Amino acid sequence: CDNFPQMLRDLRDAFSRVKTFFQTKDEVDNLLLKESLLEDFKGYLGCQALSEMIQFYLEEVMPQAENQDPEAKDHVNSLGENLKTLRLRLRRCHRFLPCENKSKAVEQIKNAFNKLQEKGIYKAMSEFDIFINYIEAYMTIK
Amino acid sequence: CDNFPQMLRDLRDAFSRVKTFFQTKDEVDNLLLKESLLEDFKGYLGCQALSEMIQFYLEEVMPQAENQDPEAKDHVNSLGENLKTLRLRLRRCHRFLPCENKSKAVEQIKNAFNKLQEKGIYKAMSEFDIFINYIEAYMTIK
Amino acid sequence: TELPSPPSVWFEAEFFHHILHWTPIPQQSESTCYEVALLRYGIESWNSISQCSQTLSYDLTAVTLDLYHSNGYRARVRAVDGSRHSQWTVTNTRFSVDEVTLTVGSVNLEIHNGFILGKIQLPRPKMAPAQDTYESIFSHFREYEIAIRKVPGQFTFTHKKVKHEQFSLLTSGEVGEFCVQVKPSVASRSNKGMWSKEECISLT
Amino acid sequence: TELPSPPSVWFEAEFFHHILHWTPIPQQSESTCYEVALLRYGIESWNSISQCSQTLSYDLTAVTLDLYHSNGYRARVRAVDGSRHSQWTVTNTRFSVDEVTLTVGSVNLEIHNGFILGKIQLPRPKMAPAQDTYESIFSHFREYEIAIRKVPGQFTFTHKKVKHEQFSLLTSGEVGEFCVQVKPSVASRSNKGMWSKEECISLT
Repeated sequence: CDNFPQMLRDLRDAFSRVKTFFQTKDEVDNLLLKESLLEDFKGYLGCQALSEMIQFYLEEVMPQAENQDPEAKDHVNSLGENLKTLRLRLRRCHRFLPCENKSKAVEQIKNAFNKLQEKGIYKAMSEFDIFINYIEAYMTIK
Repeated sequence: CDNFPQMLRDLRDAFSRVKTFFQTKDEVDNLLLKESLLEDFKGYLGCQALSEMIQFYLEEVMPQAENQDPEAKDHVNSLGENLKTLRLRLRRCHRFLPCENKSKAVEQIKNAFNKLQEKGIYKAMSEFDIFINYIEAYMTIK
Repeated sequence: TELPSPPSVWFEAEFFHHILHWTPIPQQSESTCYEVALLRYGIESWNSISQCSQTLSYDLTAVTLDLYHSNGYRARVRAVDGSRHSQWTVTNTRFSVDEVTLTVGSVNLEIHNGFILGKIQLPRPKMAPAQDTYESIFSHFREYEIAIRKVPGQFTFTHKKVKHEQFSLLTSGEVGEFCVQVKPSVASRSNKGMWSKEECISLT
Repeated sequence: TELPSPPSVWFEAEFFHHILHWTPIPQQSESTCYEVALLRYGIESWNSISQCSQTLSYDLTAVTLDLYHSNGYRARVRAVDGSRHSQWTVTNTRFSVDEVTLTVGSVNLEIHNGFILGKIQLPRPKMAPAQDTYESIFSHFREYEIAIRKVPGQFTFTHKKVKHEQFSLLTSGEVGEFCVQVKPSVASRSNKGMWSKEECISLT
């Protein structure tokens, strides 16, 4: 689709420049990222899991780190950009991060409604019967 | 799965008790919910679309209405509960509203990390290499 | 001095039988008739089906065949006499599949083993495309309510419910005749139905 | 008075050839040897592979076969002399597929039409399960860098890149011999490779 292989690598590279500084410290040796996560990944919450993980690594993990070990600041940040950058090229090729994209149809419509003032409320409520005919359409897709 | 048919109906019923009050007013007669939405529904943003729509009807639409035509308040609210109630029974049978659920694995882990203080940062950064081995695993699932 | 609009217009649908109905303007003179006009929700284009109708009902099935593939219609009627006319009186609600009353073709009863089998021929309306069978439109969730009466007996009934056009009824042997009626619906929808014409079966 | 720990321990892997390496404690006496210990990331269980080794390298391929299905290992070495020993010196980083240096079995050259075909036999290590072929583990993204030298010529090269173990090279006719080397990698990964042993081919 976009740049599958490469972007992965660009990422591990940002890590090779840090793998050490951090693996040095790690003392207890039990797996945090239990293969159970690989299960949520091979699942329907898969998109959520991955998005929750990236959300995890850029807001909790790295943040608390870049600062924790200042000498690491500059490089953790670098990796944490190849991540930001992977997210995008990803939630673009819709086939992968759909749970992070948003419908245009829902906006176009959400637009029409806003530009119909007091009247928009009426037509919205009048077609709800169709909304229900759609929602059902979505359910037959299983 | 849960209660597919019925819950749909329980919903249209909440509408039959209002269909009028609102269809009376509707004057211009162009389709708001363009079949394009049914397209975002038959798509990968499908979960987003539906979630964005419900988000639309319970926060913008109904809210501005229940109040707009007070005499309608009591019943719009009723429908808007069979909706709230459909959402749940839906984002339960994961097969349908995955984009509204959240991974346990991501929590268990997100838990471990929180209960590892200053050390959690190190192990997280040390296994990131595996995180990348997972993310790739997720991509081969396409 | 300017003709009165018809008090109200409304549909009385049934699988392909979308008759429109209205009430007469007060003091309707022997020369007044009405004008029937349709509208396919989605196009601000009203089409005049009838120029004059000295009735209070017009059958719009033919111009509403797309009903079960469209997003409803809007009818409206107007009174006409001489050069003057009454304001249009539009239907209060949109006409979709919602407002179609579910009926059933018929029911044939066969007295077997010591039980009774019965299949429900769904409705087959002439002005109905082949592409649109009651099963096509209503693919899943067809349920029926069954009312069985006994004779000789009292005008009382047993109530049951099925999910297929072919059902059976546990018989106890001791009766001289049974009569049945059905009432269809679709759990996914809130469409009202209509109890079939009674279909008795002699057990003797 | 208490033996010195080895300054550093590190791996020098290659598709199934996970040799461990370390540097000697200073003033290593003729009676000192070292103890090699492993650890499967995921189990706080260190296993002693060797009790004594008067070397500075131990081949741990056999106890690390699961490398490409596991989440790495942690080795550590210790100095031993008499009743005393040196603190353990663990590897600074976890040993996974990451640190394996990509090499290639060989390359055979065939001089055809006026072009040269060449297939790259990937590496086939004895101590490697059948279930694990270089292609299995590394299913997709196998790319190679090719360096072609000309003779008679100067020690200069042409650089190319392919995506299959069989490539060709547009020949211009006028040479008396060509030599080639390869360097594998996997775009998805940052694994370093190693230029193959030169494989010349006479054009005459």
